[PDB]
Amino acid sequence: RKKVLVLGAGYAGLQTVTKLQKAISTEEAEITLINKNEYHYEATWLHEASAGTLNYEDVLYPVESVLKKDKVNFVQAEVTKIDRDAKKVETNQGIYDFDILVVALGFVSETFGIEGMKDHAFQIENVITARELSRHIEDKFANYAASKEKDDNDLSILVGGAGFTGVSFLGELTDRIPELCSKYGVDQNKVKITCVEAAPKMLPMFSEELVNHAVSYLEDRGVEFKIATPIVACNEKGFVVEVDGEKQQLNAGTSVWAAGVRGSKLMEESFEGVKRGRIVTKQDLTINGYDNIFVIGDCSAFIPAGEERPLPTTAQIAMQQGESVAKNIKRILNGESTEEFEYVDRGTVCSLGSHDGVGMVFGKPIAGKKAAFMKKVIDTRAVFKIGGIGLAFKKGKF
Ligand SMILES: Cc1cc2nc3c(=O)[nH]c(=O)nc-3n(C[C@H](O)[C@H](O)[C@H](O)COP(=O)(O)OP(=O)(O)OC[C@H]3O[C@@H](n4cnc5c(N)ncnc54)[C@H](O)[C@@H]3O)c2cc1C
Repeated sequence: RKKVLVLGAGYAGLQTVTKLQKAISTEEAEITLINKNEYHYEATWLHEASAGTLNYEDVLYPVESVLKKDKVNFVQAEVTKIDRDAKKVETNQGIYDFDILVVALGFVSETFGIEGMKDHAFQIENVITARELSRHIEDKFANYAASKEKDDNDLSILVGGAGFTGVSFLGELTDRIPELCSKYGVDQNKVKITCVEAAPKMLPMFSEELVNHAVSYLEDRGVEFKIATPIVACNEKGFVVEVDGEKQQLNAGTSVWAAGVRGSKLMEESFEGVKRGRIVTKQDLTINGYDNIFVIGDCSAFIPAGEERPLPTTAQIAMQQGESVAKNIKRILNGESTEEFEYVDRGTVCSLGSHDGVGMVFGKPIAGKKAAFMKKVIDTRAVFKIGGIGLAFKKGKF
């Protein structure tokens, strides 16, 4: 009975387990799933939980509810060390041995060595960061309303990055901010929402026509964009940016970083050839020198056969990688060879509030209500693909 140890119960990790548990026999292998929290959270919905347009409990479900418990041991613990050669994983709740390992430990914020960006800004990482940020935003409207002398800077919000995560967040803020203005007695004209992006283009994965749609939607709803503008620091007051190479202080009571992510810090400590918590895997999703270790999700850099650059970090690729790993573990267990991973680009949608969005679905571009609808299908399909129709019914977007 070989030991299959899965690290992380995210999109990649939990998908590997819920597929594998259907395939193997109790005599074939023993599965162990280690996760920090008792729940699985929908990281792709953290823009809503962070803005406060959704209750945090709606973006998560208990891990054990989708497990076949005669085949999987759920361990709630934090992975502290991974010994690739000794075949051991240390946690705050004990050491666990392995025959096969699946590293699916996800991502964390990456601030590109920008001084004060982790300390003085709120990140978009998990349910705990989301809860802290939505409460902070509302507390700023509440404290503003409470003060006799009103500082309109308490209501100024800075968002670092105009990519997928940045735009999704701005979209939720445009639904939330009017509601808080009305509740706390504030005029919307006093609220300032500024998106700063160092790159020369916003949402670089989409057409100019789709980006023009996103920009017009957010600009009409009070967002100002400062693109191709580097963020050289973050302090108590807000961000320090360069404009024509001249440092300028931008003030804001809330500074949110959404411009970069990296794989788990455990990656550099545990494996060789790691660049910002990502490891370039072999085509079957194993790592160089270890036919018994798989690294998937945001901890991986899968370069497709014909190409040179790795595919981007997404929950879509993560889930597809987990389905691959589950089949290849069964093949390994039965003395068979592994098959290569082939990513199927079904397209995606960046939300723009509750009733809008920009995306590519079936290879054709989509916007507005059709995008909002398809975003609910993609989000509900991801609950379905891990836990089935009942969980999709209970926790989906329909
Ligand atoms: C707001 C937002 C919107 C996004 N929208 C999209 C979208 O529309 N489509 C899309 O495809 N992608 C989207 N993404 C990207 C997507 O969320 C990630 O690529 C995805 O989360 C990667 O899944 P994963 O399994 O690798 O990691 P994760 O989702 O990060 O899960 C890792 C799990 O491991 C646990 N863990 C981490 N470290 C430890 C440790 N040391 N010990 C134990 N447990 C640990 C975590 O608690 C978590 O349960 C978005 C991301 C964000 C933040």
